[PDB]
Amino acid sequence: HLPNITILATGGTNLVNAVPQLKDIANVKGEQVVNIGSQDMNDNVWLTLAKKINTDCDKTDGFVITHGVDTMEETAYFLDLTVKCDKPVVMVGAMRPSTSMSADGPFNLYNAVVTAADKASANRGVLVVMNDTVLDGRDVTTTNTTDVATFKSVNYGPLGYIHNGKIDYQRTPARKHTSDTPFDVSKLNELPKVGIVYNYANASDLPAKALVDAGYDGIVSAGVGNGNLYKSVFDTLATAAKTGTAVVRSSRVPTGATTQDAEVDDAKYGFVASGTLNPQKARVLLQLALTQTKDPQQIQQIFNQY
Amino acid sequence: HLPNITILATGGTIAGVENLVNAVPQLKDIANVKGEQVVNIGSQDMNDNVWLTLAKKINTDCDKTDGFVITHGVDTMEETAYFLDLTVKCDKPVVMVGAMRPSTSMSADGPFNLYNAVVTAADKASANRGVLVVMNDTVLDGRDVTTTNTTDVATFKSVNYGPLGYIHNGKIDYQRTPARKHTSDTPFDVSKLNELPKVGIVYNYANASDLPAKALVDAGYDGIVSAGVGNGNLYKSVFDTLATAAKTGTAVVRSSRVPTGATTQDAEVDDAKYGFVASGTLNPQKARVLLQLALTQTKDPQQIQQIFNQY
Amino acid sequence: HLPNITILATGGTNLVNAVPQLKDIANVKGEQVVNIGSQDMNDNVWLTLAKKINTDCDKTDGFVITHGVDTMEETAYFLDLTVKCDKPVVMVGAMRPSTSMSADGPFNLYNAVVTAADKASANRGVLVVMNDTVLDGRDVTTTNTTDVATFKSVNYGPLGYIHNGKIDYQRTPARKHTSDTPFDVSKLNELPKVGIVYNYANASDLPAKALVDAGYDGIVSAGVGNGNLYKSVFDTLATAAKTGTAVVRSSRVPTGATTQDAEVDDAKYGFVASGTLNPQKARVLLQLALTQTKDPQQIQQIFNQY
Amino acid sequence: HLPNITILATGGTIAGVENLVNAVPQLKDIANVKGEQVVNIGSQDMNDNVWLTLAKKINTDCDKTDGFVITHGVDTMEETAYFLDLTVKCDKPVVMVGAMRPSTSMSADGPFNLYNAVVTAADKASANRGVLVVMNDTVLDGRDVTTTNTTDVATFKSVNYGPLGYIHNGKIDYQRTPARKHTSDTPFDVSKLNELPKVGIVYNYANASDLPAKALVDAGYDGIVSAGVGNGNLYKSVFDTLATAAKTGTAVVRSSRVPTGATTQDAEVDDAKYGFVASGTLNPQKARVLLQLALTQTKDPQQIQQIFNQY
Ligand SMILES: N[C@@H](CC(=O)O)C(=O)O
Ligand SMILES: N[C@@H](CC(=O)O)C(=O)O
Ligand SMILES: N[C@@H](CC(=O)O)C(=O)O
Ligand SMILES: N[C@@H](CC(=O)O)C(=O)O
Repeated sequence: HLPNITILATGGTNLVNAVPQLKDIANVKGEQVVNIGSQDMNDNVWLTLAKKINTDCDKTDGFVITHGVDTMEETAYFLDLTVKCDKPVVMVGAMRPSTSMSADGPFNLYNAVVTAADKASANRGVLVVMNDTVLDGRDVTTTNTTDVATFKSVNYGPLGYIHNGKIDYQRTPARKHTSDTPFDVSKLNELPKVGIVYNYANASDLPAKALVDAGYDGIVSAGVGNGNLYKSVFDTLATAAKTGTAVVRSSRVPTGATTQDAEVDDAKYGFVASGTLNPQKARVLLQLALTQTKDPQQIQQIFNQY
Repeated sequence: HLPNITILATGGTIAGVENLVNAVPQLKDIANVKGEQVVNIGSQDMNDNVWLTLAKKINTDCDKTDGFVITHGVDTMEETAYFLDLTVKCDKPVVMVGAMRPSTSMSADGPFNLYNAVVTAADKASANRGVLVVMNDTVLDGRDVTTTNTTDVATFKSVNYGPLGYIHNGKIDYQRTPARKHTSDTPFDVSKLNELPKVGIVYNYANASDLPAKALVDAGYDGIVSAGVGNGNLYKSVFDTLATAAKTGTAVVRSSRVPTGATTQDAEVDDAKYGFVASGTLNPQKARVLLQLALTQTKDPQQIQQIFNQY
Repeated sequence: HLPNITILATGGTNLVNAVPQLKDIANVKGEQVVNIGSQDMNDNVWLTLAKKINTDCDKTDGFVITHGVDTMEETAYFLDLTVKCDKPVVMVGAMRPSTSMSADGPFNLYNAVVTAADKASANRGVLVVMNDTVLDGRDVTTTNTTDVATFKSVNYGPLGYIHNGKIDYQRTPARKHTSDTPFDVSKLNELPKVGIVYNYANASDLPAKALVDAGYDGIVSAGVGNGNLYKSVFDTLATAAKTGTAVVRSSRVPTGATTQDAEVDDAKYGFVASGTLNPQKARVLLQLALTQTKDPQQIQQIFNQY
Repeated sequence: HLPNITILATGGTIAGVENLVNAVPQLKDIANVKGEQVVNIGSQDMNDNVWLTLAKKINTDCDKTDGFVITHGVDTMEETAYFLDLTVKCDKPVVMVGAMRPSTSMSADGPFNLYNAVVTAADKASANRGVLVVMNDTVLDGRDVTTTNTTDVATFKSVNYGPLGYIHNGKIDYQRTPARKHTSDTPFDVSKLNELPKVGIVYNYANASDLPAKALVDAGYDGIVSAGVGNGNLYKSVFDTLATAAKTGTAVVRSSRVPTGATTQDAEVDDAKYGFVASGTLNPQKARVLLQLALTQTKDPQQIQQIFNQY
């Protein structure tokens, strides 16, 4: 009568006991995949998750991945692009310690299972479920350092709200995800090297130079305003792009697109505009574009479709 | 008698400085306006020398005028605004203004923005509130104000503590003032400075490279601001480079790439152990501003922390 | 080579001269339908618009309706439910006077035409286009009394952003609209009478009583919190609902759903929960539900599908 | 020595009053707590007599304690908070708190909310800021605070001017204080009042019925608050009834159903002609609070407007 839901854990908090109400909604199995703080999240853990989900797809009805809040939005988007399973994959975390007063973890997990168990949640991409809300893996980001309500889809809004164990879904992401992407990670053991550099007044070119000297496959710029670059940084990246380094212009600004056709001649320089992808998200999609192409023009079209 | 307001321009026109005043003839309903082109750069190219130049000029010309408007690009306006909020000693209003659409475009926001900046600079009630940013009918404090959207004319917001007042029909209802110490309540005296201490910013994300932090350490930087994940957390490699650096006297401030909320003391990072400073609600580019100035007074991490708790 | 776009005007500001750049994107024809401040918007103007759009659908490629900001979100939702034309219908207005400095009207109109001319805008329901943003008629609302950026889809987010005359659409409303609704207004000359009453501390039952004595077809409650009712008001509405008055619980609270299964036994009283529809929006959908049914249970299902 | 804090409870439990304290045993790390159940209603049933009772009690018991916490339903908390912000004369912190999830539910917000309300009430720095609402780790002022979402634990926000401070690890960094006059700076003295003037609220929308406004006028209401469209505008029929009413001495305040921003003077409505008052940033339920109190001092629309410009 109830769904089989697999909980993949990536850090701390067993739990069918800790949240006995899960037993009313699904049959939960749990697997510890890794045990890290999500500030140490890395390419290895990403590759492992995509493979496990892709491998175990026919063994369960849905997945819930328990993950730290810090880089949750990076992992969600990585999984969003590399997961080929059609069944729900829901990521979830907690803003407050397990043992703290009014800990958010218990109900978050419950709502995460609810979402993973809902047949209406399939084919919507990888999801993040926090604070009573279903959020798509592409647009979701953490907006506050301490607030329980931190997770928001700050450009295009949530897909659905959860009340009394039910979801009214009113949206679904248009950008292609999961089984509509060509990214296939099944045989990779490492990802292309992509770095992020910050722009601000009197910015040093040294961070950008250090990535170029290291032979990085790509560099994402956390630009100022609509993806602009401090002069030093621009000169160094203009050079990296003609030398075999893919360059993506994003923005430190927390909402809105870094657009083509603004102050930067992207085609003269061989640069790609990230659109609404923030820098860490642009990194994800740049690493994956680089397993398929090094051509700035092709990379730009990937940035326009996923 | 209308107040004398000086516009200091730092770039192009938003409605060069002579052209912008003729573009907004309604300004003479509200002030006697005088412009000087101080520099003419896109704010993506803003730098320490423009900051020194501006502060020294406001401080030198304070008695010559009733108020200042600074026209400035949107990209780094929040940085300049805060630098000035900590270094100007003039206690007449200093108001920063820019525009999100070009002066020539339909529904160009610069004209009315400039008008509202002048209103604000002319209001006696604007004094002693620190350095201000006026955008989209709203008066914002130089410390909290940041750009929130790549394109929206309403992008400028004080995202943690809110605006100071709203402007309707040429009048301001002020309801808030910044409690953090500013202007003539800070110890920062830039009158004799020719340069500012070197402070770079490094970003944190999954699988972050330590190369950017190492590059700043090898260049002998006086300070590094971490744009951390979540509540100011750092990826392993970045943590290790910045712990070493702080041990050899680099000042290290933990801020956050997360766009609202404080990087707090007493969370996952043991700051006192490492010699690290928590930025509070200062975002990375803003923490840079304060750390640069802190480093003109002290290299001690505990004193730098107290500076991060008072300004 | 260019779309035919019809501008229907409902108030003040010809305009192909006033915004000469329209000529680059469409061939614009203009018709003054009525000339009111939108604070005086009414059932008559609504019926007229739906009929005109429905009648003139095959004569144009898209519609733009210039309307005041005050009740724009009411008209947009009414048209959203009653328009049977498959072609874009875009509503637009201005926060600042025509003759004021940095007037928003010119570029708003331009972006409204851009949206109406985009083939990607069809089949998305009736839209509102303000401040560089494409907003669905159901969720859109005015959030600030004076801000140019006032129009937001505060529950589910915008459908698309407009940069340099192009729209990246990433969302579309799931709730049924336009030709997927049974509301057909082609032969109606009046709508059912629906009133709105406000809740607050020590609230009078007199507003609610006055609607009941008048024989209103329906009453929408702008409830407190999650759609709750001050005791006086509750008693009067509990009575209206058993007497032939349909009762919809909405909320004065500007975001979120008024849910079923919270503090109010909806089925015991014969009440309907508005969900995310604010009171003025709930009124629109209640007036239209009442042209089809007076049954609280059927009305509730209409509130769950449109 | 820990401060003495009194909890006045107005309804059910959020973690009756004796049960809530045993539910949050950590409170005795931070205060010596005493509870009184003052009433026990859902706040959807809040009313004038509870407001009179609360204010008179805080004012009577001010010397008996170091601070007050009022547990209260979320629905009308923003109303109570403002009534009290205008009538309490005690200059120790008064802090309102509630919960969005039931005490029994998973991840119940009431426990930690109550804890944070006590922290706030015990902080010496909380005094002289007016009446406060503490929800979701945030200290909000009683004038601006409103509920923004039907269900979200983070619903409480000061939507125009922002919060006063944020609470982390039991400490508050205060950065703002309300400039509008409150508490012992208002003239409103409710010590001898047995009731409050009658003020109803009418809603505006397309094709709005005038019946609700007529019903209030026929009942002899002392005041009516319009929940206008846009910048406080009124539908024709509603305008006409309320113009007539103001002409016969009903006070009429224009507010707005729009959830942020001021209902301004000098927009489309000629207030001085009609004898109408602009609410400013007061939302309709909040404008009711101030108008009720204004009507204890004056029935003159110009004096009522000045009251709407100062409090
Ligand atoms: N820094 C922690 C925060 C959390 O547990 O959510 C982590 O990301 O693992
Ligand atoms: N990038 C430009 C944008 C503007 O004009 O505001 C600048 O910051 O100078
Ligand atoms: N009150 C005016 C505002 C505007 O022109 O947008 C109207 O709705 O017609
Ligand atoms: N309607 C309830 C909700 C709550 O417990 O806050 C009340 O206002 O009392």
